[PDB]
Amino acid sequence: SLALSLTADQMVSALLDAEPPILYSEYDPTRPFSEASMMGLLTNLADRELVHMINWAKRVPGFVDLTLHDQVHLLECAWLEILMIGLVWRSMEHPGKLLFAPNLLLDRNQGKCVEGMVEIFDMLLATSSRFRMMNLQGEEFVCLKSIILLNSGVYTLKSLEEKDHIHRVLDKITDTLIHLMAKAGLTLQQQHQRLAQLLLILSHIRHMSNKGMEHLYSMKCKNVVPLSDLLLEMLDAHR
Amino acid sequence: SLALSLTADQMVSALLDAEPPILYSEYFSEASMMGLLTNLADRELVHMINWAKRVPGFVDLTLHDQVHLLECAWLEILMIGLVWRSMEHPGKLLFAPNLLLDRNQGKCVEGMVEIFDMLLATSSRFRMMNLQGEEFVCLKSIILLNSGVYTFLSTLKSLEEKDHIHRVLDKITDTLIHLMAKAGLTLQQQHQRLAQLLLILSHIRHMSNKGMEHLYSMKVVPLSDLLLEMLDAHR
Amino acid sequence: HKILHRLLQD
Amino acid sequence: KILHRLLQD
Ligand SMILES: Oc1ccc(-c2ccc(-c3ccc(O)cc3Cl)s2)c(Cl)c1
Ligand SMILES: Oc1ccc(-c2ccc(-c3ccc(O)cc3Cl)s2)c(Cl)c1
Repeated sequence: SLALSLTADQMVSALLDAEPPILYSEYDPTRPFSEASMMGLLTNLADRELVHMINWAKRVPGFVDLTLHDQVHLLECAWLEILMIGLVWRSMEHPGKLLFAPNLLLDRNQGKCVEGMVEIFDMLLATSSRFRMMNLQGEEFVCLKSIILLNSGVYTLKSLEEKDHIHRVLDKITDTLIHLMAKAGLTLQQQHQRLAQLLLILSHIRHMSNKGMEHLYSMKCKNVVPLSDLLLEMLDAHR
Repeated sequence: SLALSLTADQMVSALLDAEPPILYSEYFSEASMMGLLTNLADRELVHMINWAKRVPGFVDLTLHDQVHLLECAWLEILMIGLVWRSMEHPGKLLFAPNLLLDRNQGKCVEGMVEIFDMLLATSSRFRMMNLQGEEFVCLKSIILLNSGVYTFLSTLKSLEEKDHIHRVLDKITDTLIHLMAKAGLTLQQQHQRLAQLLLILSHIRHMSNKGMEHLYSMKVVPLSDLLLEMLDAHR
Repeated sequence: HKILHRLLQD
Repeated sequence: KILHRLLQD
C-alpha cells in the first residue's frame, strides 16, 4: 500500500488536510430547551457530521485499501468515539463547557433535562480537562482520531492479511506520534510516557461511547426525537 | 512512596509475587453454566482485592479511591486474566483448569457468544504478539489504576491522588519499555509494541462494558452479595 | 444496502 | 459496603 510508504511528516500533513469542518447546530435562542429539542439539536448535528466523517475516513491512509464491508464495520464501531474526541478537542479552550458547535456551547446544567446526558457530559468534561492538562497538540489529536477509526473495530478467512495491513498502518501512526513528540523536544523517556498517556485515554473514550450508545438507544426506544435512517442504522449496529 | 522508588526489575518482581492463584470451578443447562461462571468470578474477586493492595502505589490511595478503582475495573481484570491463561488454548476459553469452554458451549447462555468471540479474539491477539508474563502483570496493573482515574473528581487532595496515580502509571510504562529493551527490541519496535499492547486495553474496556450490560440484565438466579454490589456500581 | 455502505462510494 | 470491609481485611 502507498500508505506504508508515507513518512511521518507526510502522515501528519495528510491527516491535517483531511480534517472535517466545524459545523453549526440549528440552535434556536427564541425558545427554552426541552429533552426533545436538545436531543434534536445533538442528533441533527451528529448526522451532518457523519457525512463529513465518512469522507475524512476515506482520506485516512490505508482505509480505502480495505473492502467496503470492513470500512462499514470500522465506522459503525467508532463513529461515536470519533464524534466525542472531536468534541473534546474543540472544547479544550473552554473549561467547564462543551463546544458541540460554535453556537452551541453548553455546561453540565443545561442538559439536565436530557436522559443520561449529565453523566456523559461529566465524562466528556473530564476528558477535555485531561487533554488541556497534557497540552494536547493538533498533530497529536489527528493521530489519535485515526487510531480510533482503525483500532476500535479491528477485533470484530483470506483477508486476515488486511488485518495485518491495519496493524502496519497503526504502527505507522505510532511512529508518527513519537516523531511529533521528538520534534516537540521531549526527552526519549518522556516520549514513551506521553504515548502511553495518550493511548490510555482511548480506553475512556471507548467507555464514554458505550455508555452513550446505551442512552441513545434507550431514547430511541422511547421516540424522544426522530433520527435519520443513517443514525438509526449506526445505532442498530451496536445492537 | 516506595512505588516511585522501585526499579524496573523490582516492579516486575513485586507484580509477579502479587499474582493471584488460579481457582477451580466447583464442578450443563442454561443455568448451570451461568452459575459456574458467576461463582468463579465471585471467588476470584476476593483474591483480586488482595492482589490490588499489593500493586505498588495502590495502598497510598484512600479507601474511597481504592473502592472506586476496583468497582470500575473488576470485570476488566477478570477478563484479561481469562484471556491470558487461555492463550495456549486456541478457540477455547480457560475460565478454570477444569472449565475449558469452546464457543459452542458459550451459546448455552444469554448473549455471551458475542462476548465469547471477543475474548477469543483478544486471546488470539496476545498469542500472535507472543505476550510475556511480565508484560501481562504490567497491563493488568495499568487497568486497575487507569480504568477509573477519569471518573474521579477540585478538592486539591483529589488532584494529589490522581497525580500520584499518573506517576505510578508512568513507572509501569517505564517497566514495560525496560522489559522490551531487555528482550532486544529496537527503539522503534519498543514504541510500536507498547502502542499495540495499550490499544488492546480499549477492547478489554469494550468487552467489560458489554459484559456489564448482560450481567445487569441477568440480575433471576444467584449472584453473591459482593457481586451484586459490584454490579450496582455501573448503574 | 446500508446507507453507510452507499455513502462510502458516492 | 462489602468492598470496604474486604479492602480493610
Ligand atoms: O460532535 C458531536 C455531536 C453530537 C454528540 C452527541 C450526540 C448525542 C449525545 C448524547 C446525548 C445524551 C446522552 O445520554 C448520550 C449521548 Cl451520546 S452527544 C457528540 Cl458527543 C459529538
Ligand atoms: O475469570 C473469569 C471468571 C468469570 C468470568 C465471567 C463471569 C460472568 C461472565 C458473563 C456471563 C454471561 C454474560 O452474558 C456475560 C458475561 Cl461477562 S464472564 C470472566 Cl470474564 C473471567
